[PDB]
Amino acid sequence: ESQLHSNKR
Amino acid sequence: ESQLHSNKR
Ligand SMILES: [Cl-]
Repeated sequence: ESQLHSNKR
Repeated sequence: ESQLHSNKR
């Protein structure tokens, strides 16, 4: 998982 | 799953 996605989630 | 998320995926 990307950091970007982790921040969105 | 949201429709938006389905569409991004
Ligand atoms: Cl997004």
